Amino acid sequence: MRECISIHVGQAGVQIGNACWELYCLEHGIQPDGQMPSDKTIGGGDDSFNTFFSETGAGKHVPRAVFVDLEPTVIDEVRTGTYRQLFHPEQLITGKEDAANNYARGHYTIGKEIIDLVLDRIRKLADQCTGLQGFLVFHSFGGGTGSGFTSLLMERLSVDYGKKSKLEFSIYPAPQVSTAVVEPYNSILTTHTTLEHSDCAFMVDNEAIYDICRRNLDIERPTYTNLNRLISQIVSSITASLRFDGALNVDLTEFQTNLVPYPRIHFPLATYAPVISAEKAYHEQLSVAEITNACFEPANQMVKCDPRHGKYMACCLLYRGDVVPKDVNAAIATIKTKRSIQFVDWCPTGFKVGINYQPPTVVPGGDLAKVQRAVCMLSNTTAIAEAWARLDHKFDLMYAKRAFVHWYVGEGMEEGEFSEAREDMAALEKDYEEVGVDS
Amino acid sequence: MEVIELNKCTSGQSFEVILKPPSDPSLEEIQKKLEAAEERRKYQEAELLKHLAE
Amino acid sequence: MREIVHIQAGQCGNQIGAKFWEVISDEHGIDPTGSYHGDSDLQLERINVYYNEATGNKYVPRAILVDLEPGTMDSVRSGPFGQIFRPDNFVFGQSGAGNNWAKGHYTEGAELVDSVLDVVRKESESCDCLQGFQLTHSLGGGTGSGMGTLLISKIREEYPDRIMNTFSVMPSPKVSDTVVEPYNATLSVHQLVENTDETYCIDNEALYDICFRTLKLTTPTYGDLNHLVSATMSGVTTCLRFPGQLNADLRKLAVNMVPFPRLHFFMPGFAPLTSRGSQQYRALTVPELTQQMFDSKNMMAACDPRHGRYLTVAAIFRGRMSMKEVDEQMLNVQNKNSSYFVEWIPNNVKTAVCDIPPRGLKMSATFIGNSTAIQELFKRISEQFTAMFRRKAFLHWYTGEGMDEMEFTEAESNMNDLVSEYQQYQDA
Amino acid sequence: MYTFVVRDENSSVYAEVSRLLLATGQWKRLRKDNPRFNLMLGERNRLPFGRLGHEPGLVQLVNYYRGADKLCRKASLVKLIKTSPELSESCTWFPESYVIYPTTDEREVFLAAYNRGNVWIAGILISSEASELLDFIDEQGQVHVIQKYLEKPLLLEPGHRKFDIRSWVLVDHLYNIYLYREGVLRTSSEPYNSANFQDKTCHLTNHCIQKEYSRYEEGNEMFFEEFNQYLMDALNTTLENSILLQIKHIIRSCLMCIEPAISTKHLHYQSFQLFGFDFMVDEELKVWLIEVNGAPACAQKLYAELCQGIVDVAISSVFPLATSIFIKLHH
Ligand SMILES: CC[C@]1(O)C[C@@H]2CN(CCc3c([nH]c4cc(Br)ccc34)[C@@](C(=O)OC)(c3cc4c(cc3OC)N(C)[C@H]3[C@@](O)(C(=O)OC)[C@H](OC(C)=O)[C@]5(CC)C=CCN6CC[C@]43[C@@H]65)C2)C1
Ligand SMILES: Nc1nc2c(ncn2[C@@H]2O[C@H](COP(=O)(O)OP(=O)(O)OP(=O)(O)O)[C@@H](O)[C@H]2O)c(=O)[nH]1
Ligand SMILES: Nc1nc2c(ncn2[C@@H]2O[C@H](COP(=O)(O)OP(=O)(O)O)[C@@H](O)[C@H]2O)c(=O)[nH]1
Ligand SMILES: [Ca+2]
Ligand SMILES: [Mg+2]
Repeated sequence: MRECISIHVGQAGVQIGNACWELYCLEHGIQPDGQMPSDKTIGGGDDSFNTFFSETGAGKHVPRAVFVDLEPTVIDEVRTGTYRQLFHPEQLITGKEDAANNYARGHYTIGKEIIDLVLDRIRKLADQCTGLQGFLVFHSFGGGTGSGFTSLLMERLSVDYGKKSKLEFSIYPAPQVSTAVVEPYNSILTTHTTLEHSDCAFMVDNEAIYDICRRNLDIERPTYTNLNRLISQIVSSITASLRFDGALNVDLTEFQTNLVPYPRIHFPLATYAPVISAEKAYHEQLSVAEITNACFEPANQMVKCDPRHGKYMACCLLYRGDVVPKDVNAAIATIKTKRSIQFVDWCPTGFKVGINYQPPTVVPGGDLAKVQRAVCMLSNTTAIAEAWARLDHKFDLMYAKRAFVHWYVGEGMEEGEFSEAREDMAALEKDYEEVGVDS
Repeated sequence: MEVIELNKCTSGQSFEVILKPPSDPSLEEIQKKLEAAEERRKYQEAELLKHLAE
Repeated sequence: MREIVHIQAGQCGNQIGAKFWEVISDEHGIDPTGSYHGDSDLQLERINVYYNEATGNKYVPRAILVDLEPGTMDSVRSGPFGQIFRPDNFVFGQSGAGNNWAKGHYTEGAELVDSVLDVVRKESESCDCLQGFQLTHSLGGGTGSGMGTLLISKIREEYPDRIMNTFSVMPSPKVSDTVVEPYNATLSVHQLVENTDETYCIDNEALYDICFRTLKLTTPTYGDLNHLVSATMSGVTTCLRFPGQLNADLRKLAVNMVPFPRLHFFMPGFAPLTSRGSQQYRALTVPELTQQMFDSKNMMAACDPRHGRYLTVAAIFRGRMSMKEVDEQMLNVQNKNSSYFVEWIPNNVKTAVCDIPPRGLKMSATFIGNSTAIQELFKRISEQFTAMFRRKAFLHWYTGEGMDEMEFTEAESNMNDLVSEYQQYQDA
Repeated sequence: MYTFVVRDENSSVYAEVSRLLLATGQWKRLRKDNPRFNLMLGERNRLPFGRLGHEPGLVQLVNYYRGADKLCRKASLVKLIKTSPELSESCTWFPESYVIYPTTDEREVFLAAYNRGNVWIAGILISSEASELLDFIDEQGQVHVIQKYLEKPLLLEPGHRKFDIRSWVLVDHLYNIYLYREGVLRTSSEPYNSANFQDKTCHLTNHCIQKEYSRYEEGNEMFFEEFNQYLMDALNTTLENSILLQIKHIIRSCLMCIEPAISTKHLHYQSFQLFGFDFMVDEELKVWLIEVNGAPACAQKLYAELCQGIVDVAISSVFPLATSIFIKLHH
């Protein structure tokens, strides 16, 4: 057994992280106070779920989590909130004033000021691990902390743990909920600087989640709580394989091996189904065929984009609930003839499949209805580059006039770092194209 | 078409299915990075105070 | 606790300052004696941004009151909320400034400035996490204008890395008849361009137009004008005083509003417009809010927004209403008038909503635009300036205080540049 | 009101489409890089499809189907039919063809079917001896295709001259396949040349190269009421029974084949597109497909009507304002 440490950075990482541990706790049967009747290894154990929870002499199961926001307001809610007993104070790290939606201010100005302390509190968790494998890093692209500090933390982590793996859950900026016109700046900045230091990044476009909440949950104007419960669902699916018995995606290296043949093209598309409103007067349940097909519908992707126009390099099917392989393979047979699923030549057309019999856990009171089976697909398609083309266009429109740039320079960053980041993204867009040129 | 490496638990199963076969910066440079940036913002300010003292 | 130090200087600055306090003091449930008597923890949640915590559960405005003559401060001290202020925070001279910027900036004002500054320190000193400063003042007189911008220059020397914010009342010949006001305003704008982070251009020309044409007030008073100025000031600070996601401190507002350091002059706008005593009979619908707060009749700066382009825009809704509907209307606005929003700043309209409405109203909206159309204001003042300055008229009132023509030539130059900078970007 | 941007400043067809829209008083035209449009009349190449359908508040529609280049490139069209079971060797209406590369191609597989009377075709080159064809592609550096030249093509009279048939098809956002009732024959001005074929002009009906060597039709343009009348009096039949039936079938099969790759039924933006289908009619009144052009231009006589039909079928269907010219091909 090997542990994973989760690092939640910024408002979005912290609030998302909170929904994940809320969910995590339900699934493993841990109560708001760390106690877990299921565990008869009182004081410890090398069980699958211990990769995410260490165990306290008194019986407390404690997330291997570390939160960090360059200001106290949001994490203060975790200290005071409903799961206050779950975390030890040393892993809820707050500064005083925040990055002001300014990448430069979060990387350079206030980075330095808090980096060492974060690396310290982090090394405090590695020391408590028999066989640490790496980190799950949650953050927004668009805030100053989520973009700027995260790219700083990522570089210190590679220097201080070259052996270990680093996975990102990144939140991609959407006007419907963004709080800053400069998000495309911070997004390109942090992608360029984190790129070589991340092994697998799961990009969640707030826009995609927003419309799933309106269209399928009937939420008229989704808040961050709606948004975050769904993301915690999807995040749970991608991690289920590290907290439960299984033979698929059992440690972080496998995510890269199964999902990422090319290091830079390490951004796999996630697609989840079914999203059903719990307030919906009886729903006719969906089959393994129906949920699996729904996996190739753009309206269920965590990023709107058209995988028909692009190739595939890898595909993972992650089932939760009442599924057996005869139905999975039978479903793939059917859809395989209907949909446009071209892989790249240097890769075989195929699907790795994982089934957990326990159906998705619902957060009592949330918007999601319980369903007898569910599926998250993790496919690596060049079509996700679409997201980089939109974000790169917004950047080009602003930067060509140096709009707002003085805010970055004013913090010690040189204008040219802007151009070096955008050129990195230019090259990344070329990579995706090269691999996807076929049709 | 071909179902490979089936693996069964009491929690689920795992397997591959193929339909068709194929065909680091150091702590040093980082400190240079931050320190140099801080000295540019330290200078910019000093210029500001100098202009105000004028 | 992201504190803000408030400074009001001069007649205008002190009269709209006391009104701002009066209004947000009610909004937050603080009575004249300074004690909380409200029915919502929301009212107290961020009370630290404008009030200091005192013993007895008492809240004192973190406010400094400044003037070179003793009236005003007198009437302020005997105003409804007069007694809430810390009494050491009244700093005042005797001579006055005689509507002369040079007297405010250079002579009479230099005598009293240090003692103002000490109080600023004492307040700053106390601060957990200082956002910066907000200054109320007029640009047409001597004290607010000349000593107000002196004060700003000093404060920036001590707190070079805090935010400097001003509500600056612009002079208009429809409301006043002192011939040297264009001098005082041009000298002030020069300073404001250099040393503030955000300036709300509160234009007496627009306040007059609204009150006289729109509200059918045939004998407008400064009380009328200040009624519109205190609703605006409440509006544009909702996001700093209540819990919220958008523009919730001064730096974050500055990063969303200011794409180029010198173009930091905002046009506020408010709807519905009301006369003091208008006893409102129905609330506006969300679509009336939106049409109206972008209407030129609702701007507090006498500029035609259709004559320029919006660089950035914040929109603040107050009252109980539908987020879906607010969102639909804000999208409608931009998509039906999309040539008016520069395309090289994608998504430059940001929208916030506050459940708690202002006093009197069920529904309100507050508009903050960074339009290149603000160049109409500076052009108006520049043309008055030039008409006098090209014959060096009335200059002896300044050269006699020590100033040199050169200083005027430069102010004139910096403002004519400001206008050209606004025109360059409206042609992009 | 609705808005639209114009990003292919050369389209004849969409010139008349924006003029039509403006002149309705209900459609404003924006700065081409203003993203707050409903309609993008889009550029011809590297149209930025991934930017569409991410503007909340806006339904967005564009006048190309991403991926419809499969059908409209001479190299891809061939490979589309060969490798697509719906067409494949269900195919009786597309001449023999192979993709060829000036040195995954079929220059080897080609020689095989070659040796039989073989006349093939390729700035275009047709011959009858392989060497000079396979050597012509090896000339320039663009991917080329060699298809059987129709040695025995229906000739019009009075003139003994060849012709091709242009059909305009508009596919809207629901994937309705519409066929404009007015087609055109681009005739030849001089009589077809039996033995020997390299003169061109009389072998290439392609319009422009005919505006340069011509007598019988205004600009070598015969429309369908005349060509039907000739077919009656000359061949004792009709356009409908003899040509159009096969044409209608050929369009439906081609587009239905690629519908799963290009449909936008459940997509965050919607597409429509106007296609230009080019047919050969041969001695036996058998119809053959030649090229399909994704950016067709119209005939002068017909612009008014077609471009108004584009506006009414494919733009006002999605953006409703305040006896059809088209035949819907029913699948
Ligand atoms: C917000 C509060 C007040 O700020 C706003 C003002 C001025 N003030 C004092 C109040 C006052 C007024 N009038 C007075 C006459 C005298 Br003896 C003493 C006091 C006043 C005003 C009034 O009437 O209501 C109270 C009042 C005053 C003026 C006005 C409208 C108006 O009110 C509808 N014009 C727009 C101005 C005027 O120049 C013009 O048309 O061209 C621009 C006027 O010339 C003509 C031909 O009208 C006039 C009138 C004497 C001529 C001399 C100097 N000009 C300066 C103001 C202006 C005035 C209210 C501050
Ligand atoms: N889905 C989702 N996105 C969020 C949430 N919170 C913040 N975001 C995203 O983050 C962006 C704003 O920056 P944040 O991630 O909040 O940064 P922060 O944690 O507030 O720290 P700062 O950089 O100092 O602002 C917004 O545009 C959102 O898209 C959340 O709770 N859920
Ligand atoms: N809107 C508004 N403007 C005012 C008010 N009082 C004064 N002014 C403006 O301020 C200018 C005079 O400035 P003044 O107070 O003499 O400056 P000071 O002498 O330095 O304090 C005039 O042109 C008025 O237009 C007020 O209560 N409301
Ligand atoms: Ca255990
Ligand atoms: Mg934050």
